[PDB]
Amino acid sequence: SVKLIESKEAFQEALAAAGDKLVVVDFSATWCGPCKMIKPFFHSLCDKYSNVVFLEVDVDDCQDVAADCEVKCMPTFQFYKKGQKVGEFSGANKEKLEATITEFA
Repeated sequence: SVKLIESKEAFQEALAAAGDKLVVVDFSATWCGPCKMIKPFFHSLCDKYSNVVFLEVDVDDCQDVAADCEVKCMPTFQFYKKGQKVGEFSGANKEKLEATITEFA
């Protein structure tokens, strides 16, 4: 139910198509421990909020988008609403993730 983004073009189509729904983006890597830690939680949120769009960007596979989005630590979560980045943080922080969704869902 999380949409896996595999190019820049795909990233941009997903943002447009969200309308004015919150978009939560997990910039992740399969090898990275905090990424493994939070992934079940992130999927479960996807189920909990049907009004919110959940995307995942594999930084190893999607290096261009990682660069464009100024990622340096994983996981990084970015939050978009009307194409605008309304929030961002890094770390497997469940409180912050849910705090930010609460703020803009």
